Amino acid sequence: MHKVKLAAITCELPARSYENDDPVFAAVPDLSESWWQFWGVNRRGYFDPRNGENEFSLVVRAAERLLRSSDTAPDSVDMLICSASSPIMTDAGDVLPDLRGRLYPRMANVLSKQLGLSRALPLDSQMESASFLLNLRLAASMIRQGKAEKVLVVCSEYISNLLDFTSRTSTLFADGCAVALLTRGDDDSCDLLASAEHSDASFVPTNVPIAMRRALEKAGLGSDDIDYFVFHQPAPFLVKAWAEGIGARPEQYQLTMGDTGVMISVSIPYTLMTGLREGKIRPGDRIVMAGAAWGFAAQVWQLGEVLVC
Amino acid sequence: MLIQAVGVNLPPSYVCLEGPLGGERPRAQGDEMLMQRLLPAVREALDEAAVKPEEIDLIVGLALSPDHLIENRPKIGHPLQKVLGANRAHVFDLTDSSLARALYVVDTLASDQGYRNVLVVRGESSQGLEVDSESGFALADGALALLCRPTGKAAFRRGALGGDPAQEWLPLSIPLNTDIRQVGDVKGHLNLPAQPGLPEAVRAGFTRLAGDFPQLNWVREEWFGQGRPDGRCLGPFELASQLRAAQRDRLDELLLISFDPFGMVVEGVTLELAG
Repeated sequence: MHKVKLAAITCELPARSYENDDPVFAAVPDLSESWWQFWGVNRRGYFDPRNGENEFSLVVRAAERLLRSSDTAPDSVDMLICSASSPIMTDAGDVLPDLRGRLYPRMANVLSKQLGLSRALPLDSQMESASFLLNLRLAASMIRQGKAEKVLVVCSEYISNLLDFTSRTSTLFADGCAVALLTRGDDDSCDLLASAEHSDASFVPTNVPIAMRRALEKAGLGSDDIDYFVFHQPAPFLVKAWAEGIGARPEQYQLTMGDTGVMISVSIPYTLMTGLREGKIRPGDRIVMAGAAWGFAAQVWQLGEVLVC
Repeated sequence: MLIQAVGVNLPPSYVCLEGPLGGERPRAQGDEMLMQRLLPAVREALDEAAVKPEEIDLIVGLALSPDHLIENRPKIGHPLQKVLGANRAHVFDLTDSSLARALYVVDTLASDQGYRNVLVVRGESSQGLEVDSESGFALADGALALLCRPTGKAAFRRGALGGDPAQEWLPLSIPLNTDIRQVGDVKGHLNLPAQPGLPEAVRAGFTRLAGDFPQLNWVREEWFGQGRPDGRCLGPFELASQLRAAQRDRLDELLLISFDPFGMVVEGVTLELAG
């Protein structure tokens, strides 16, 4: 009924980065050169709450920057969908100024009031590393069926305060946030062509290609018809296995965990932004975004001009 | 959104709390886990509709309880899929959303994806949450299972509470327990300030909101015991008995109205009901 336009996207990373030899990893045993090559991480960022960095403060900065750059009035936002892998949130801005560590509420209701989204329906979803894809699909359905004209999507990862820095797992994940705006695009070329999810903790390289294959099949396209690919960033060898599994060449996707780490639900949107800002992805390109939760999801997008801010 | 069948399973133990927001509500005991009640509630709904777990296209969960969900010391949608055998089902969670809002969003997504058998579940096992002893607010425990068929024509509205329009109702929050030292400690605390006019304000919101829709029979939630017989209320789980009473009356359409204590609003969604 309506076409879905991915209008703008932005990210906000922590100001402080940590090297693989940073003293914070002094208690981590059995680290090796092969370990860093295996996971492909060289440096990572952790929020510093003492300086005001948390899952909320940086989303406000990114959301306010995106709305200002995209010339979007706050009252014109019809829906706000937020995701956060951490069950703990820590800041509610001026809405609930006295509330600190909390299990509930989540972010959407508080964030909409902080930004003045007086007409926006708030929603908080959880699908782990696939949360960004889930939120884009929810937004797409609302826009497709004429139930919304502007949808603001948020993913915010503040996991560093839960990491056990006596374990090697603490060297893999990092903090970050991403904000994106989807709008009705009947007159423009951008639209969501198709999406797919498949089921079969799970490292099997084939499960993501299966989802990608179904999405292309639903859209009536093949891998050759796709211009660029955007994957989740669990490890270089998995991303490569996904690419080869679907026929994508090394020149048709990026590996971005090197400077950010594995940002769970933010790695995908961050990778999409990087490809756009670096000229890798350009107007008119048809791209595939794929990742895994236990679920696996893929989406085929016909992109127009996307505002990176 | 068509309601194919409804399953419900509540603990038999009721716990009474005094205060303006108090009442007598079901409460899980000891080391009871949510899945012990959610699973039979789901199986009940699947049997009524004659739907196999392999036929479930989507599972969406709603649960505030931070623990006592499954044996493994976590969202509810995935462990349910494992025990059901819904190997073809997709899973995600909508956290602190109301049921009405979740049914609207799911109805939009699922109809747009072409799914035919969607499972929306609501559950609580709040042993890990300290009640608000000042106001008497507590969550009702139990499990609700809604087996749905999406249509995309469900209407939705979000309305304010009643009472003085200049009055700012103080919302529910669940602060984290900052001193968790040993096994058995709560993970959080229920915080909903004592507001004696709030239970009536919510019911006044229901009435005002229903004006935004055609004149439909209701299935509504009751989170507070004030003015209720014996002070007993089942929170969102009140919907079960009302939905089955609507099926006996051969009703084809209904309005489901939820109360969201986090946003301090009421939310309604229109639904169809199978015979």
